[PDB]
Amino acid sequence: LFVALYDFVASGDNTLSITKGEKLRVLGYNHNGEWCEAQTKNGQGWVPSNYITPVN
Amino acid sequence: LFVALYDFVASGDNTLSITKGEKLRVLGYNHNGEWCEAQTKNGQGWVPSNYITPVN
Repeated sequence: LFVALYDFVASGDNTLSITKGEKLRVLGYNHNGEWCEAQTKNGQGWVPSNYITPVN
Repeated sequence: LFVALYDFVASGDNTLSITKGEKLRVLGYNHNGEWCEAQTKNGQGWVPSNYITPVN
């Protein structure tokens, strides 16, 4: 699993909204490593790389 | 709860060892905010502030 460290409000680039301490599962990156495609109990989308942690 | 983002090997200052993705409970800080006094399934001690996350 992965957990959210900060809140992210979805803007453009079909992003996803995420709240702190949230459980998400990472499916892959974007190349330069700046965005992750994730799934939560709410859906699937791009979230910033430094907002989540591979720990947990 | 709190979760560990990186591994910390206990040195001096009666620190505690912690592994990534670990669950710990914070009891208080040290003042300048650089160290946290925590408890895990292994014990209790000082760990660096930026090594853990209040999320989870």
